[PDB]
Amino acid sequence: SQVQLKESGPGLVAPSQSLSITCTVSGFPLTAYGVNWVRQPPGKGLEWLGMIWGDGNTDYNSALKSRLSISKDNSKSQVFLKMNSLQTDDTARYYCARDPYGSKPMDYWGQGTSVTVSSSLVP
Amino acid sequence: GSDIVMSQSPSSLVVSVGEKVTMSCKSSQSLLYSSNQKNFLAWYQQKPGQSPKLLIYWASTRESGVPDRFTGSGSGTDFTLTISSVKAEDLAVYYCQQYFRYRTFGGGTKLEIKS
Amino acid sequence: TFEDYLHNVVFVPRP
Amino acid sequence: EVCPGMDIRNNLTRLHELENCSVIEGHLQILLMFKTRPEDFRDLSFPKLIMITDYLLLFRVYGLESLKDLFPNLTVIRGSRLFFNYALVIFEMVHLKELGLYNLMNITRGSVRIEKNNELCYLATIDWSRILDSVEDNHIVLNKDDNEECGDICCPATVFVERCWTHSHCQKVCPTICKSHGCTAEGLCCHSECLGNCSQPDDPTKCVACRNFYLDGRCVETCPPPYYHFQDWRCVNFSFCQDLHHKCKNCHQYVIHNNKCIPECPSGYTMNSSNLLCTPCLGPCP
Amino acid sequence: FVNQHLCGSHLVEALYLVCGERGFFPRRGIVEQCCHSICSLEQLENYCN
Ligand SMILES: *[C@@H]1O[C@H](CO[C@@H]2O[C@@H](C)[C@@H](O)[C@@H](O)[C@@H]2O)[C@@H](O[C@@H]2O[C@H](CO)[C@@H](O[C@@H]3O[C@H](CO)[C@@H](O)[C@H](O)[C@@H]3O)[C@H](O)[C@H]2NC(C)=O)[C@H](O)[C@H]1NC(C)=O
Ligand SMILES: *[C@@H]1O[C@H](CO[C@@H]2O[C@@H](C)[C@@H](O)[C@@H](O)[C@@H]2O)[C@@H](O[C@@H]2O[C@H](CO)[C@@H](O[C@@H]3O[C@H](CO)[C@@H](O)[C@H](O)[C@@H]3O)[C@H](O)[C@H]2NC(C)=O)[C@H](O)[C@H]1NC(C)=O
Ligand SMILES: *[C@@H]1O[C@H](CO[C@@H]2O[C@@H](C)[C@@H](O)[C@@H](O)[C@@H]2O)[C@@H](O[C@@H]2O[C@H](CO)[C@@H](O)[C@H](O)[C@H]2NC(C)=O)[C@H](O)[C@H]1NC(C)=O
Ligand SMILES: *[C@@H]1O[C@H](CO)[C@@H](O[C@@H]2O[C@H](CO)[C@@H](O)[C@H](O)[C@H]2NC(C)=O)[C@H](O)[C@H]1NC(C)=O
Ligand SMILES: *[C@@H]1O[C@H](CO)[C@@H](O)[C@H](O)[C@H]1NC(C)=O
Repeated sequence: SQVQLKESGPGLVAPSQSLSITCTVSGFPLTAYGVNWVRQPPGKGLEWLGMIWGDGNTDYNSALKSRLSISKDNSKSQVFLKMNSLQTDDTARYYCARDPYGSKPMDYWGQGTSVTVSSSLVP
Repeated sequence: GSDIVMSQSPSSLVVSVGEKVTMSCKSSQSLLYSSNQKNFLAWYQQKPGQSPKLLIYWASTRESGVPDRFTGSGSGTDFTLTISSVKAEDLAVYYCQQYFRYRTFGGGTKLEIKS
Repeated sequence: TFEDYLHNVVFVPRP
Repeated sequence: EVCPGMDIRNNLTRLHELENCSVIEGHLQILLMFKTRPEDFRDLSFPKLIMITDYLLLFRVYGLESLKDLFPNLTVIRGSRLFFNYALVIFEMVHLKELGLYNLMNITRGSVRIEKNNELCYLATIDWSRILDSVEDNHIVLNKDDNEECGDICCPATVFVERCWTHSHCQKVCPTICKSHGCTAEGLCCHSECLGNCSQPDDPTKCVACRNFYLDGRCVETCPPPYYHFQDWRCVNFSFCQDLHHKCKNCHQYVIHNNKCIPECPSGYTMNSSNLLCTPCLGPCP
Repeated sequence: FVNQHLCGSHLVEALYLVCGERGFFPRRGIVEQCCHSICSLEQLENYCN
């Protein structure tokens, strides 16, 4: 009954790589609501990446369109983000949010997932 | 056509508890829908270490729970958010967002509180 | 009358 | 399933074309059936039909005694297009004894005309003020009450007269706060975007019909860009609007004007060939 | 058939006889044609099938 959204991500990614985040939603159908991807660099503002409509149609940030890929699986209540050729400017907290399009803007947000693009990674 | 630009002013504000606060938002294109005569403009509040929270939508409609001290105003391209008597809990970054075609967030106005 | 309107709408001829 | 407008006449054969409809996008005319008997309507039912966007007209349908089995869940008549300013027309229905549209919660636009139905009772028991706003323009004359006494037995009462559809069906009444939205059997209001009824409260994906627009399984306030308002009840995309325009090019060739997918350009406008957009006429209109 | 003005209920009960088993098929039509003026059996049959 409770509307909630949860992101799963890599933590750490090396430059020139691809980032894959999964938003698992609960409490509403993915067929009737949109889901956005919004990132927020440390100490900086919110940047909209793209949206996936109930009908499965997608809209992307024109400045990032070439490197972005949003898809979903209604049955699994999952929305997916793929962002290619990562650079240090892509280091940000990545949120997914519900879009009650036609009635409200982004209402319910996930807690986000921190993604650090680093060339100083160690095991 | 071209993507909508959002501008916010001021970038940062320092006020004392109990004072009025006004922050502005500017749009590159009118956000007024000819169908319902409502503006596709929202205001979010992001408190430190928390995700953003919807305050206002349709330029002036308060979200459920949002106090009456928060007041959205404006039409077309020029919009404002007003806090009648700022409380200590109001320490947050306030973002305006257009949701006409795609979404665009403004730079944000950092609201700081004086001791 | 309204009945006249109804009759005029409902009763359609063959082309 | 959404179905187009239908005119069913002479015999009941073509009526089974309604079996899968939950919404009729247009009108529904059932008329001129002179050899039909009650026998014919015994097990005939359309429980899926929830809404008519235009009007409902019933004229000269012999043997039909009630609409309670035919349309038990018809909740809304939107009245987008009307029959001489009426969304509901019951005329010369010679064997109709009651209306029995016990789920009819709202007539969004237009009035009711119920005339020359000599067996028709259970009309005095209907508080139309809860279904229509424009009750002053209703024309309910020359029925069994105008020439005889109806033994109308039924329950909610309004000014005080008790309200019912049939001997066994009361008129559904929601709390004042629920407005036109509908309410559950427990009295809990449906979401502010619902109309007439819902399966669950405070959920716009659980409506029976929408106060405004229907999109992607939800009742939305407006059709947002890139969508278009269609038939004043649902949201459609550019492709849908384009495919209607070209389907009729081989009836109306649909156009785009003020975020609507409309059948014809308005006065002083012409269609700018390609984008379906209505552009104003430089001088006269071709 | 007897040629006359057919208006209202009279028009409907007449048209039904004319059509029989075949059945039926600021605007002006049948009322102006057969009520304001007079119709032939042939003119009324144009409304059948
Ligand atoms: C523009 O919209 C059309 C039409 O969408 C349809 O009508 C709207 C008013 C809404 O009621 C929609 O919910 C409804 O689908 C879209 O075309 C449709 O796309 C869907 C898939 O997205 C198709 O469904 C599939 O069809 C195949 C073959 O029939 C089946 O095997 C599948 O199981 C599945 O049902 C649907 O058939 C198709 N319909 C038409 C009329 O083409 C279209 O996707 C969309 N275009 C854009 C640019 O968004
Ligand atoms: C209900 O009305 C339908 C519709 O047709 C009626 O008769 C036509 C000849 C017209 O004058 C219409 O205006 C009129 O409403 C009746 O259905 C019809 O029944 C006949 C006899 O069964 C059908 O003939 C068939 O031909 C097909 C091949 O096309 C064969 O498969 C059949 O075996 C049979 O010979 C006729 O086509 C059919 N018409 C339609 C459109 O389905 C129906 O009988 C009538 N019922 C009652 C009880 O009144
Ligand atoms: C009304 O619906 C029935 C039921 O089948 C539905 O329609 C199918 C096309 C498909 O969408 C199914 O998933 C639905 O359950 C229709 O009956 C079917 O008719 C087709 C031939 O047209 C036949 O192959 C199926 O076997 C039939 N189904 C059954 C269960 O008998 C019916 O045709 C529909 N009526 C109208 C007027 O559209
Ligand atoms: C409102 O919709 C609900 C279902 O969405 C209807 O509820 C059912 O109605 C039938 C009779 O039509 C009963 O047999 C069921 O027991 C009802 N179920 C529940 C859970 O109440 C309801 O009838 C609709 N209409 C009204 C006016 O309430
Ligand atoms: C019917 O629905 C419309 C649209 O929601 C509403 O304005 C109207 O008041 C409703 N009618 C009644 C009598 O409740």
